Amino acid sequence: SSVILTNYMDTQYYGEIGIGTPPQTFKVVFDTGSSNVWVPSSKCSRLYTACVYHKLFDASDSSSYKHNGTELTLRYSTGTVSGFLSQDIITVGGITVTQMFGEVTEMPALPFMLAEFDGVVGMGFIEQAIGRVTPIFDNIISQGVLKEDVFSFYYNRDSENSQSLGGQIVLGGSDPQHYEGNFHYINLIKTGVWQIQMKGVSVGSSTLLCEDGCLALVDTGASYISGSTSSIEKLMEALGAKKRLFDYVVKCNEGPTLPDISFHLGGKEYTLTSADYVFQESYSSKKLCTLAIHAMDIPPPTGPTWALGATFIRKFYTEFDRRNNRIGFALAR
Ligand SMILES: CC(C)C[C@H](O)[C@H](O)[C@@H](C[C@H]1CC=CCC1)NC(=O)[C@H](Cc1csc(N)n1)NC(=O)[C@H](Cc1ccccc1)NS(=O)(=O)N1CCOCC1
Repeated sequence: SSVILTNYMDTQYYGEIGIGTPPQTFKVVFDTGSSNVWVPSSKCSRLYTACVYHKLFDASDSSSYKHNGTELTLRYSTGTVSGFLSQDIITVGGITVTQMFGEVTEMPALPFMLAEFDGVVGMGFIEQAIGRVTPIFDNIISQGVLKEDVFSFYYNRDSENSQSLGGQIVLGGSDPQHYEGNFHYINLIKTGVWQIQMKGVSVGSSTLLCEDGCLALVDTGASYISGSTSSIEKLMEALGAKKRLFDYVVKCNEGPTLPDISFHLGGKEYTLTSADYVFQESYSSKKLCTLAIHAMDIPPPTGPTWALGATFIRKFYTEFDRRNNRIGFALAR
């Protein structure tokens, strides 16, 4: 099965899922970085403006709903959400699955008022699941219908004409149509985490970063590529970038001349051109241009670690292999 994704300014890739009977529609981000499923709840206090601006699941309108009520809190790198568990059938690209998910009753204005989407569908392992809830992918696999025990991600560059798919997720395989050359895999380090060993990070003619090795979380739910504050501060000064709020910028006229950034993964340099990681929205020296890379200090046992998000995935088609506990990359097309 495939799920069509929408691309909002290269920073938000979301698809749709139906919940309940009849189906209640939601826009969600598919996050390989987490393992729970959640959407805003109709029981969410309207004092939270983000709940006023998003689709809300109403259990009282679903005849397939199954109550549970266990409270859970989901902590993500850029924000937190709180609520309770409920069970109901969920549709994902034609596949129907009974799923335990979180109904959110607390959703902070920042950052959710900036979300064009409603909720989240974690694509991570149960090991990372809060409340020890079974992940939606495991449940689909239990049906023993997917041809393969893997799922692929394709993130298109944002177009100006809404007739080009923003992105695509293939459940149970990959779409040859969106990648060329051969896949190149790297076995996962830790157990139950889409994280792999990174052999090095170079900025031009200097492997000035991650020498001696580091970790890399392949994160579909991340807009930018991220490293530890320390790593970023070093990379950024090597780029002549200045930190504004919590991200970096360069003088637009300087963006095109920025150097290549490479990530050594499983013996294979994955190179990002400046055109690949800078939002070139001008060429003026009188304007600032943002970089799709910022600091993100992820706590142990998963972090410290770099995180490869949409900036990276946009260039390299990614396949997440469950059976072989590995990740594969291939030139996107
Ligand atoms: C084990 C952990 C690391 C996994 C992590 O929890 C998970 O991958 C998901 C959760 C989910 C977080 C919320 C919903 C989708 C995914 N992802 C994140 O939290 C990421 C931050 C991150 C961690 S590592 C990396 N590289 N980037 N968060 C983002 O990329 C946000 C998404 C976003 C949130 C709200 C509105 C609009 C866009 N965009 S953003 O960074 O450019 N910016 C931030 C400030 O507000 C405005 C948007």
